[PDB]
Amino acid sequence: DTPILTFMNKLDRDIRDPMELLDEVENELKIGCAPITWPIGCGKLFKGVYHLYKDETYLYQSGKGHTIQEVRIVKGLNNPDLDAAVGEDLAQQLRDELELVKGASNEFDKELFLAGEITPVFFGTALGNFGV
Amino acid sequence: SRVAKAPVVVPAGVDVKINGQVITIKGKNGELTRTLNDAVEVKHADNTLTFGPRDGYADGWAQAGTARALLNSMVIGVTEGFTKKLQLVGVGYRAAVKGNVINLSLGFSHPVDHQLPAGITAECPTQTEIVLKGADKQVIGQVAADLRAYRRPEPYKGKGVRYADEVVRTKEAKKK
Amino acid sequence: MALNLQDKQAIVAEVSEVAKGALSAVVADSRGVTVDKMTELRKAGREAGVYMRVVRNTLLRRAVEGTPFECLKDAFVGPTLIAYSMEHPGAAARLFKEFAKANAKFEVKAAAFEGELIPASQIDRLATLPTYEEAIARLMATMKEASAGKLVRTLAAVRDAKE
Amino acid sequence: AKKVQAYVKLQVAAGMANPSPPVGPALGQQGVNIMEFCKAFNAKTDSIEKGLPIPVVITVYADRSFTFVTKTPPAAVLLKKAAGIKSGSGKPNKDKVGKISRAQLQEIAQTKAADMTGADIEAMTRSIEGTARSMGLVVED
Amino acid sequence: MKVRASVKKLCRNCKIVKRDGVIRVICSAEPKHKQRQG
RNA sequence: AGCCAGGAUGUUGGCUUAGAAGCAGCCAUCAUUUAAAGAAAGCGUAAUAGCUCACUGGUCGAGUCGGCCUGCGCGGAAGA
Ligand SMILES: [Mg+2]
Ligand SMILES: [Mg+2]
Ligand SMILES: [Mg+2]
Ligand SMILES: [Mg+2]
Ligand SMILES: [Mg+2]
Ligand SMILES: [Mg+2]
Ligand SMILES: [Mg+2]
Ligand SMILES: [Mg+2]
Ligand SMILES: [Mg+2]
Ligand SMILES: [Mg+2]
Ligand SMILES: [Mg+2]
Repeated sequence: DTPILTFMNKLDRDIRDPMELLDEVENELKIGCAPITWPIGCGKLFKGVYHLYKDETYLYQSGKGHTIQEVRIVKGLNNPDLDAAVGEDLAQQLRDELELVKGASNEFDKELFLAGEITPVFFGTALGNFGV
Repeated sequence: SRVAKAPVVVPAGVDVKINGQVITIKGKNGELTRTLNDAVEVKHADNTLTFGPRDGYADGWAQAGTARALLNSMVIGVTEGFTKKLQLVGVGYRAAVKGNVINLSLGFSHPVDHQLPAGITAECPTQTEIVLKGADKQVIGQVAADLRAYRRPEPYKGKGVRYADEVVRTKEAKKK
Repeated sequence: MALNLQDKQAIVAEVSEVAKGALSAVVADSRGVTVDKMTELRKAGREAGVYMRVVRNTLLRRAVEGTPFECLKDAFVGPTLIAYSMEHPGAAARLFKEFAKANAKFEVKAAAFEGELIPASQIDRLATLPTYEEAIARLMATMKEASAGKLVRTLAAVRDAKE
Repeated sequence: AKKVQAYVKLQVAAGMANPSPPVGPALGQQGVNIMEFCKAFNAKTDSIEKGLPIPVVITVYADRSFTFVTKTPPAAVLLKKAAGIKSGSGKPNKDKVGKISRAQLQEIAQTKAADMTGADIEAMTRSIEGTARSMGLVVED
Repeated sequence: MKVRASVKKLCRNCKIVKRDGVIRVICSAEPKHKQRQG
């Protein structure tokens, strides 16, 4: 009955739909998904992750994987600086996906996590040292 | 011959302004449009346009049929307008439009920003579809070509800018 | 194929299927599948057989110039695409319904069933013929006369009269 | 009837149902369970007799297992138990090997009453006629 | 493409056109059938 | 010529067949379902394949097809 944290590695790479990634984790691993962060773009378009519970956006910088990059936050989820820093196009897809996410996922519950029934899912990149 | 010997029927609405060897058609939409001809003689009259050769020209007919078709597509040009549509394929692609200049992301180290020409506009109903209407058939066809060009469809996975009328062969890599 | 000779042939035969014919159905067939043949020929296994044909001969110029076997009002019955259905043996009944319930399942358009020969005229699918050898519809038709039409009105007050 | 959705046919004989070496992970890999291919089969297989080849549709949706509507066997294998040789062709038309007649193969064409494209009970005769000539069998009609 | 001195259509989807002063084969199915100098 | 349709069933044919259910294979190519449909054209399959071709119907509505005898041209054709 050991608890599981989930880390979605390799956001530097062109990946699958993180929605679909949640299905594969719930369906095939028989365990609930509770997103904590959410990727904004992937591959050449990875811009960072929006934290769902802190409501802010940590901005990914390319190739600082050897040390820890400068923590660069954009506060609001509708902050027009998220549009400026990420492009308003990608910024809306963040907003859209987040809508769908809330209707098909889970709030992180500490009790169910310790019971091994939901996993806190973090999206990141261990190579870029971002999300760790 | 044939296509040439066919009618053209100027739909009630188009101006049809035949000034010697210069035909200008305007209607509903479309900034007019006015091309030229040569060995073909065109004749208005009634509710149509007739196209025929012209003694002394062996180009005749052939030049006349292309006249027809052209002129033909010019009517319809300002009438119904003209089609388009391209879809992007492959993770991390997607297009924008933000005025009359389309912004493209295609896995280079830079966006592309292609700027639409005169009488032709386009929208991105989806991150991954460009639909561009216009009057000048000869021009949409171009801007399509020109766009698709930034990243023609590779024949292994299919990534790149397709039309929809696409066919994408796609084949397997050499055995091991 | 062949020329003028092959022409006449298909007709005289196809049109003798209208002269010596028990029945006649004209069905336009846009999007005609082979399942199509797999049907009127399946409904031929244990309910019909070779007593029926349906040669798509909207050759018109053929099937039509070749109805001097007397098939008037069929110039009107020569529009667009059609698949002539002609009967030789057996009753004229069942064959009609087959298409009636085929095309209504989608199975290609039915040309709104433009109607055909035997009575000789236009369009309006009726059900005269198929009600035969089911004369139990004349058993139920008598409506017991004195009794069934009785226990329905002479005896319907009580179950609906104590208001 | 519709068209395509899921169906195949790869067996050897009803004598040994749901084999492993002959087919195995090849008898079905799309929605068919390799072990569940010995329940709905023998429910009617062992119900009549085993021996003759029996292919069948594989109607598969997404509801766990699968449903196969069986029908008739190959009229070509009916020459190893009800005609002659254990084989078939081998040496086709280089010598008059086997020979059947009009008499035989009659009740063999009669069994397939729901599997014959010929309402004419007589026309559906020359159909299996070839099914006993695809190895070099003369006919003594 | 092939620059043979004899071009020849090979497949059934192979066309044969003259663009500029030069005969070419244009095959829609197979690109190995693409040809110039004919 | 386009464009609209269709292209099955005995028959998953048996077969030197590991497995072969039209197409590396063998030999066979016969008979039905019908307007046409080949155990046969193509892509290419773990094997089914999925999707498309000869051949027939529909639309359109006047020509269209390939050899022959001849005149004149094109490619083939790189050098200090
Ligand atoms: Mg990859
Ligand atoms: Mg004809
Ligand atoms: Mg050039
Ligand atoms: Mg034609
Ligand atoms: Mg076709
Ligand atoms: Mg096989
Ligand atoms: Mg074989
Ligand atoms: Mg094969
Ligand atoms: Mg015929
Ligand atoms: Mg043809
Ligand atoms: Mg010469």
